[PDB]
Amino acid sequence: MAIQSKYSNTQVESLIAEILVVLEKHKAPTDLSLMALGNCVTHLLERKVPSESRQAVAEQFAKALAQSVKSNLEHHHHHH
Amino acid sequence: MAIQSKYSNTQVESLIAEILVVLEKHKAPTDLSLMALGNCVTHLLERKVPSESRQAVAEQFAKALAQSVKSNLEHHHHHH
Repeated sequence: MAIQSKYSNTQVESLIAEILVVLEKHKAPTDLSLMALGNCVTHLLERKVPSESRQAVAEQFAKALAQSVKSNLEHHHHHH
Repeated sequence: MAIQSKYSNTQVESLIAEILVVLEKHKAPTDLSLMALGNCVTHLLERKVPSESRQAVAEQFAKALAQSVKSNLEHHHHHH
């Protein structure tokens, strides 16, 4: 399809790569990185997102993350 | 004297702050910031966390994230 984006996938990916550079800048361990990133996610909720939407975004964010992991699982892409 | 610091307060603070500064510098819209954050958290899993554990870590993250939000919402504990 045709999706014109102000924030192109190149922009997004480079933004992600840049915050990864921040993590690697101090090469924080996964445990500590998950802590920092996790609080940064909630940070955006408590900052930009009003409480009623704060719930909705949290749930969809969870489904997004969970199904991203459930995507690389694949396992025959059926059940059997 | 019986105290154990899991991490350095100023360390964690500066870590979170640095990533926030990245979002600040580029001035990322809510959609872009959440998208970048989500993929970043997942990309950490794609590195040092096998899918076997990744499923549980994702759930652990979902637990922590949602409970952090609800910790602000639920201060009206009297329906009985």
